[PDB]
Amino acid sequence: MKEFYLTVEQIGDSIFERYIDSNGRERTREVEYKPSLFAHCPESQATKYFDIYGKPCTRKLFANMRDASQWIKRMEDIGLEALGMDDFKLAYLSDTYNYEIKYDHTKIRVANFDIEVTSPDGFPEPSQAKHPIDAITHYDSIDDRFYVFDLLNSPYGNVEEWSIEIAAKLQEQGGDEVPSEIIDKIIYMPFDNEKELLMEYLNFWQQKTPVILTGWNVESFDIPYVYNRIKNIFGESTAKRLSPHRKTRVKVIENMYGSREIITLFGISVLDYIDLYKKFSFTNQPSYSLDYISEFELNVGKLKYDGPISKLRESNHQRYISYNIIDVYRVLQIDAKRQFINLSLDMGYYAKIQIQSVFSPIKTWDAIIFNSLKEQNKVIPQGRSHPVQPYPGAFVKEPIPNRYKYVMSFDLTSLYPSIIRQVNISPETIAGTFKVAPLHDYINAVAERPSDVYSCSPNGMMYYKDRDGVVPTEITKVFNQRKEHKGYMLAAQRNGEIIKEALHNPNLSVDEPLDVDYRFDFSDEIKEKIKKLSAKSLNEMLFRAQRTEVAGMTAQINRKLLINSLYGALGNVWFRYYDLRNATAITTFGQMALQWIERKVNEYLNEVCGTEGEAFVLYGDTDSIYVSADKIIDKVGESKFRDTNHWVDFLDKFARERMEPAIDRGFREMCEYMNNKQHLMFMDREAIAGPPLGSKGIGGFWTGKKRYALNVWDMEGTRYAEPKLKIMGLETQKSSTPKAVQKALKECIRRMLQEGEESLQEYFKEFEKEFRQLNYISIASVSSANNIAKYDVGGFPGPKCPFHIRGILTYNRAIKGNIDAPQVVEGEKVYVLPLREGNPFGDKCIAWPSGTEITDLIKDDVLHWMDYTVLLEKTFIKPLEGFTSAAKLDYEKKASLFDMF
DNA sequence: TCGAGTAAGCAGTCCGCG
DNA sequence: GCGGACTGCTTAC
Ligand SMILES: O=c1ccn([C@H]2C[C@H](O)[C@@H](COP(=O)(O)NP(=O)(O)OP(=O)(O)O)O2)c(=O)[nH]1
Ligand SMILES: [Ca+2]
Ligand SMILES: [Ca+2]
Ligand SMILES: [Ca+2]
Ligand SMILES: [Ca+2]
Ligand SMILES: [Ca+2]
Ligand SMILES: [Ca+2]
Repeated sequence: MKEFYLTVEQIGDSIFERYIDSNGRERTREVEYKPSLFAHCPESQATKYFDIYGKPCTRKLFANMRDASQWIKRMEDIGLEALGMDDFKLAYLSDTYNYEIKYDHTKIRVANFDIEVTSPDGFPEPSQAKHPIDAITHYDSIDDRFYVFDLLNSPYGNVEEWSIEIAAKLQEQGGDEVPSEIIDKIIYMPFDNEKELLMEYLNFWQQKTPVILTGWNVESFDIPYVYNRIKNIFGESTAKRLSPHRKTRVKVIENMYGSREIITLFGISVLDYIDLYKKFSFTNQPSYSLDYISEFELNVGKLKYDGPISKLRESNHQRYISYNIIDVYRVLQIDAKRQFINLSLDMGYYAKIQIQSVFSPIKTWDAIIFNSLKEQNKVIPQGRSHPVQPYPGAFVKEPIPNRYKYVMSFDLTSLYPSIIRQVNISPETIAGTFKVAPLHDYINAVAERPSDVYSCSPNGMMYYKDRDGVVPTEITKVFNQRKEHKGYMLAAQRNGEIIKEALHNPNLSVDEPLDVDYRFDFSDEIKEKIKKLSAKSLNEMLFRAQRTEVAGMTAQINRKLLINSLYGALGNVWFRYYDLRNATAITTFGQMALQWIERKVNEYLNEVCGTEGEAFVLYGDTDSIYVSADKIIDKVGESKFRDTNHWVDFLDKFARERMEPAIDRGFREMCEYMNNKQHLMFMDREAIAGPPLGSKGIGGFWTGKKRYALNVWDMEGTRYAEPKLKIMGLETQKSSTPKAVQKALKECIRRMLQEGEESLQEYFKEFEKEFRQLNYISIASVSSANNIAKYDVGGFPGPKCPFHIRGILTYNRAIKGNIDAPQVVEGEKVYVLPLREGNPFGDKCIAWPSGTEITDLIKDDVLHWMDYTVLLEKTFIKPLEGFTSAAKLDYEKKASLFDMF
């Protein structure tokens, strides 16, 4: 086994490293690492070190890390560049692990924990830690055990021991339904007092010191609470035992309007699962409570209890502890599905960074590029201060709002990374500039050729063609990695569709799911056996295929995120390689590429249709074009098709065999025009959309930029068992839209696209008639709530107070004098409802914490005074009116001459 | 919302528009 | 009543 690091820290002149040694054992060492930095030197040297621009450098070896840091300072005092990796632990890792790191996750201690704190006087602030910690559940991945630390005696009540036998029992037996698969993995430890609980927890921690530390809100709540509580009871030295190097720092986390405190534990890598989820899930949720996210991800039921959480330990300690254990398990279940810890480990070891730095693509890419350059004895430039400046982005075509019956979309492969590679865009490949023509002139190929020597972008930048830049080289590596995982994702998706088809005809038999790899397209043999399976086995297979698809999605979309973020880092002032010339070279080239191929596709289709100046491309955004295929379908005639799948096959074949070759030809000419290094503009068919054959469905519609809906039959080679709605930007897709209204609007759209106007009209009439019966949470709007205090003038709305903030102020007055009532937290999300005139709350709306039932204090009154008429008009009718007017149809039947019959 | 980027939509406030 | 100027928020890419 090759060695690999677990954690690394700088503490003064020492590097403290935890690592796995060649024998698979965890070790710790302190190293008096002597860093090197670099200065430019005269050309007449015998040096082996050169900067990225090929200027010679001399290496300066320092007695210690403080000397190196002091030197950087003095070089600024003198006004000269201090080159090299200034984050010395990254240089340490580069020197100590000078090879592609192979890590073994079974040796990495991943701890998942959650604490309970009974509090009678509101939220227990971690900075005060004034209340006893009365439960800790700590799961250790190496032991595969849930360690439960239970406080039986507290100022807030003495309780009996938790019973594992009651915990395992069904809720219908009066039990807690702790999952059978973890029952034997629980190690239960009750305590007579909190001091003993905390002392044993620290002994346990010393024995099983986390490398990766996670859980839900652990960084913002559990870790600072535990640290500060131990600090209050025992003193600082004892609290610092949470760090394997006994070093901690209170860290101030700042944002635009306020700040908060977290505890940095040296030698631990904290990856709070809420933050992994927010960065890597590609969702925007109405609530980030663990209950809400667990229900969403796992389809598990909310953990039910009577009374407020502040009284749960005293009234039902049995359930209190069982729910603490279940909470820890739910995070493990979410990670089994989403695999964000696996992702973070992969990325972190790839880049050779502290694992917690995966949250920062700037840090990640700084390390990747440094390591790549170091291999060639090249020296990275010093980071510099830059003022924040706006720069231009992508092109989005203004669509004509309309219905669109048959639509084929086409999409460029990882566009911005492909532009970087094609043009060869990198800090050290800048060759110079040329005189720019208006963009229109390049799009129409009328402008003079930018260069006969260098590779160009239409922003005026020129790049060397003799060798790949470090940015192209390194982005290519991660791009290639993504390609593999996207393959697994799509195979799993196609395999899912095979199971969905078979589920129409399930055999009557007692059966087992097939032992297969869902990452690869099912063989003919597997397909034959599937057609003979029971519904029970097929559903299990479908669940497994969909889990495989999620696994692939995580791996691929987040490698996409990483490479897109290298582009974005080029336009962030804190990146070592920040350069607006390069960031703009990418975006301006993208604008040209899309509009150039719009022209080429229009020309090609006008030719094949023997027509003049017809606009076949109806829409485009960044890297995609949407093509009207009505005329292609009409040239065959609808009556000639056997079924929907027949015309879908026809369009699929037309796109692959006819359009893609012409698109390729168009892009190769563009490459020659810009004299690029390598042709990498690969635009493939994405979606095939249209109404079911013989129906009155409209197929699709656009209301404006970034707002459209399509009935899709085939997406990137996946032929759906049932057509799938692709809806972008519309209210069905927004977390701010009420849950029941997303559902209703989606059905309105389904009916529009698949069935037609009459079907839409019958559904609307029914929804309007019944909507007042819907649960208040399902019809509440959602919003983030920032700057509550800014708009709070003596408890009332100040000038220009936002609607949702107004609601929060209404809520705050209504719960005034209640320390127990849930508080709205600055920066979190709220549910919002409008209120009828003359209500007792004194205003037109009310808001309360999202993911929660409104407190019983005011629930009855909110329900009584909820303005259903305003709710319906604003969240449902207005957007529907938008969809229908765009699609040129009516959601209500207009009067006709037949009416008098 | 500590953590790569820009484009661009809609809700709502304020207030003009004879 | 609707638009523009503006803030706030959320989406597409
Ligand atoms: O989060 C994003 C998304 C997109 N983009 C830019 C870069 C990207 O290459 C371009 C196109 O984005 P898409 O999301 O359409 N996907 P891309 O072409 O990168 O990859 P894929 O092959 O999946 O579409 O828009 C970002 O900068 N950040
Ligand atoms: Ca809890
Ligand atoms: Ca793409
Ligand atoms: Ca594609
Ligand atoms: Ca069958
Ligand atoms: Ca795309
Ligand atoms: Ca192709």
